[PDB]
Formats: sequence, structure tokens, C-alpha cells
Amino acid sequence: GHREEPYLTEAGRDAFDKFCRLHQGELQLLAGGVLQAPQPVLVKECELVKDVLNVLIGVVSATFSLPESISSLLSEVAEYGTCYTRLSHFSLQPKGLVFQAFTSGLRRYLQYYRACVLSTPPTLSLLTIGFLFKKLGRQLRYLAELCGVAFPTGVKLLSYLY
Amino acid sequence: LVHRILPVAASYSAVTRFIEEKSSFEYGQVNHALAAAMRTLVKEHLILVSQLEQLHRQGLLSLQKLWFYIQPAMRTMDILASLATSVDKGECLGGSTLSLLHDRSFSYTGDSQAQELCLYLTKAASAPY
Amino acid sequence: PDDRSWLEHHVVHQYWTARPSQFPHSLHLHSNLAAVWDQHLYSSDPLYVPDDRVLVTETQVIRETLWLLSGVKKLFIFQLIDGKVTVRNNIIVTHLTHSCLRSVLEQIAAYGQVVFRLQEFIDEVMGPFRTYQAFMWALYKYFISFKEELAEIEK
Amino acid sequence: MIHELLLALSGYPGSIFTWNKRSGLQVSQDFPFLHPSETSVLNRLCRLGTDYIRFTEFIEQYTGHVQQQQGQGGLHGIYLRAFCTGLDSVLQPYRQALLDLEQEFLGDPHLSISHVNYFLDQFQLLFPSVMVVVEQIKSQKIHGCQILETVYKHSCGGLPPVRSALEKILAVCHGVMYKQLSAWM
Repeated sequence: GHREEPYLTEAGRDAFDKFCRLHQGELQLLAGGVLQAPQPVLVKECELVKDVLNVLIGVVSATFSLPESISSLLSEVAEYGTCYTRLSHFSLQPKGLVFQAFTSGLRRYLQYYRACVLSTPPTLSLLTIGFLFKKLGRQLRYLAELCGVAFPTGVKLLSYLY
Repeated sequence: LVHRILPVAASYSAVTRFIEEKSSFEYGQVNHALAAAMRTLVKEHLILVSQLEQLHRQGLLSLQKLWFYIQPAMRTMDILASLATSVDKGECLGGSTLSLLHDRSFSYTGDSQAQELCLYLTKAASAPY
Repeated sequence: PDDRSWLEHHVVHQYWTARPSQFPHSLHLHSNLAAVWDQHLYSSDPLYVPDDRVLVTETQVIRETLWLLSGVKKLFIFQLIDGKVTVRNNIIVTHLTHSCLRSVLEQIAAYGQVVFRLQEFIDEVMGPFRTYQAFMWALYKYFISFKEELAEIEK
Repeated sequence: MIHELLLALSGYPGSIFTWNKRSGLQVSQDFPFLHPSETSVLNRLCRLGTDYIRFTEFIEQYTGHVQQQQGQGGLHGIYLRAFCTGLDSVLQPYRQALLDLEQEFLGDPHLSISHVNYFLDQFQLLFPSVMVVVEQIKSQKIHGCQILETVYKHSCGGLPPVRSALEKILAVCHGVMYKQLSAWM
């Protein structure tokens, strides 16, 4: 014996990088050299999840300024970070009195978002982040629709919110 | 995250300087009682820092924990430092820094994190009055 | 280069497609038989009639038969001619004289037609009645267990 | 090609599984990593992800999307949103299967073609069956309480998984009816 040797739908994570590299180089040759897109790799699995978690703090990777299917997965959580920043920018204030209380109540949700970030995962898998922040990311989108960042303020906003 | 945690140190230096510069009999008994109730919250801040030290030595404190931990007293120090600036700027003594606390207590009252503070500071400052 | 070499080493991919096939092996008549008989014939003056065939390897016939019998359709070995699956005889194993091969794959192909027709019927349901639907449901319920065993062997 | 498939089926399309609205998800069909035995399997597996993308798009589109700013009830209203709301919890086993598959592949990087097929063939009959229930609601502009009828008549079918799947959404849709009825009476 000397072992039949796997094929190109059984091996992965070494052959995935090789095939991604092959698919990429084929594409650039078939285009002409104008489809240039460096790195058929980057990052890892757990390290990539840690980077994705850090994007919610306010940092970006390299494809935004404020494996290649990672862009599609990454846009879904990157757009969450970019509206979380526009929420914290609007909860910076402590017109109207009821509007101040409303801001302090918004911070009771942002505190949950800040408690869960960098604490809850021991680094889950990549697809689990997209699934876990689907039922939770939609609510963040709802609070993005709620806030203005005209947009009402004061008792007019309290009555609208009623 | 480090940038957001530094402002409490300036807002702690301002609170410790009020007890020295405004402790003279020209500002009077009310200012002495006012700075002596400013002193109690600084005592409470140091009481926070001791238990946080015990968690940090064993590596069981992180910057995400410290951020959530120092956010409540950030507001506390913000109010006390702003009040120190206002009492210094108008050279207030007598009843003018017993009306200012009454005004601050209404100013933020929707959450009443600052209202209990200003109510306590007025309770302590109005006894010599 | 560098993905092509990686391929050439740890991947075979040359016998279900039109490429030359070899397998590293240690011949000597008991498994060279078909070539032995061919050389005997060629020495015997047939006259010529070449035996140009692509050479299939051995264990991978066994992969093909597990796949056909498990329930999935359309393989390289075992093609249709009118919609009924039959053996192809354009491949040659190093032994078996290429006649035992036609028989053994013909009997396994006789089983493959049976599973081919039923899977065709079940696939044409998803693209009132409630009885044939209720029968293809039972047939599929048997089929998943039957497929699981053959897949387990395939691993 | 291993991880790419899970990425495409979860709803973040691979660069191998090219998203189309006329052929859904589809394998490249011309590279030397695909061969006739696995081709049929790949074709079979692509359809579940094609349905999954439309499902997730439609759920995101009609749940939690406006604050109260169509008037059609087959595209908007509380009952349709309740349908999408039930649909996400009905779609949870697809998530469960894909996340479960990734663990075995991370443990062992060399596993068969049949493994992914075997895990995903319970979806193979169930997904198109619940597809026509959404298709009817959209087509006839099925407004309000008629949605309750639309799902209910095809959960009388003689297939147990389809029956369970449609029953879950019908419970969720009874929720909003009971919520209004608890006030009006």
C-alpha cells in the first residue's frame, strides 16, 4: 500500500488556500492583469473573529476607511460597527428634559453592547458570528432607524415614541 | 478606549484643588462644608481603587472591565469639577454657591444620577447657613 | 506551478477524464493478466486491431459502484444510453482480461437501474393527491438509511 | 471549496458559488475540481442555499424595517411580518446543521463528498414544500387573516417535516390575532 490520496472536495484548510490561490491566478490570467486583488489568504479563523470583534470598538480592517468570501461575511458586521459609532456619537450628550432621560436610556443598551463585546465569546466559529448577530444585529438596525443620526426632540419626540 | 478613560484624572485634580484653594474664611463656613462633602466622594473613589487593585494583581481585571467600572464615577467627577470651575469663576460665597447646587439638581434630573449628589452637597453645605 | 505540483502529488484526477493513466505497481502476471493476454494475441497474429483504452485504476471502480448504488445519479463509469444505466467498456483494468469486468459491472448496473428509476420518480416530485406523495415519502425514508450504509463504506 | 460552500449556503455567497436570480447558487461547472459523480450532488445542494438567500432577504426586508414609515397585505402588514418572524425560528435547523458540519471538518480536514450530502438531504424535500406557502402569500396579495388559511391547508399534507415546519409559523401568526382580539372584545 501507499494510500489513494484525497481529492479536491475532501481536503481543506491547506487545499482551500491552494485552490483559492489557483482560482485567483486563473482569474487574473483570464482577465489580462487588471483584476488584481492581493492575498488569497488572511486571516485565520479565531484571529479573524477577534479582528471582527475589534471592528465593533471602532477600527476598520483594510477594505474600509472611515479566503475571499470573507468580504461578504465581513460587510454584515462592519456595517453594524459603523452605526454603533453613530449611536455613541449621539449618546455623548447627558433640547428638552425628557430627551436627556431618553439619551441616558439609550446608554443602558449601549452598556449591554459594551459588556458583551470582548467578554462573551471564547472565539466562536466564523459562521456563528453572522448567525448570532442576525437576531441581535437587526435590533441594532432598528435603533439606527430610531435615531436621527429633521428629527424630533423634546416632548414631540416623547409623543412620537408613545 | 484609552482616550476615553483619561478625562477622569483631570476631573480628579480639579476636585482635589477646590479643597485647598477655597478653604479660607473669606469664602466661609458654607464653602468649608461644601468642600468637606466633596471630600467624601473622593474617599469613595479610593475605596473603589483598592478592590480593583486586588482584582488586577491576579490578572482578573481588563480594560473592558475597567471601562464599565469607571463610567459611573466619571459622571460624579464631571459634576464636581464643573461645580468647582463655576464657583471659582464667579468668586461665589455665601448663598450664591447654595443656589448653584439647587440649580444643578434640577438641571440633570431625568436619570437622577447627579440629583442625589447635588442634594447631598446642598444638605451638607446648608447646615452652617 | 506550486498549485499544479500540489495537485500532481496529493490528487490523482486523470482517469474519469481524458488524460493518460498510470498507477505505481509491481505487475507480474497474476495482476498483469489483460496485458499478458493482449501480448499473447498480438504474437498470435490477430491481425492487429489496437486496444487503445485509457486504463482505469482499481479501488476507484469501488468508489463508483458505492456511489451508483447509494442513490446519486450520473457517474463516469456507468453511463446511460437511453436513460437506462449500463457499463462502459472503454476502460481497462490491468488484469481481468476486460471480459469479467463487463459482466461484474453489468450485474451491478442491473441494480443501479432499479435505484435510478426510483430516485428519478422522487426527484420529479419536488422538481391534491396525497398517496403517491405518501409512498415516495416512505420510499425516501428507507432510502436515507440505505444510502447511509453505502456512504459509510465509501468513507 | 469546503469552507466556501458553507459560506455560500449560510447567506454570504462564495466566489465559487456565484449568485444569480436565474440559476440561484451554482457551482462553476468548468474547473478541474468537479467531476460527474459529485456534480449531481453539488447541483442538489445548491437549491437549499438559493432558497435560504431569498428567505433571509425577505425576512430582513419585511421585519423591523420601518417605524410606521405598500398598503397591500400580501407584502406588508402585521400578519406578513408575523410570517417572517416565525420563519427565522423555522430556519434554525439549517443553521444548526451548517454549524455542526464545520466542527467535524475542523476536527478532521479530510472527509467525503457524501458527508455534506448526507447531512443536507433532510432539507432536500422540506425546503421546496414550505417555499410554495410563501409564494402563494406573495402572489395573490393575501391580506390579513387569509394568510392563516393559506399556511393551514398545506399543513394537512401527508409529510411529517412539512407539517411541523408550517405549524410553527401558524402558531406565530395566531400570536398577532390573539394580541388584537385580547383588546377588542
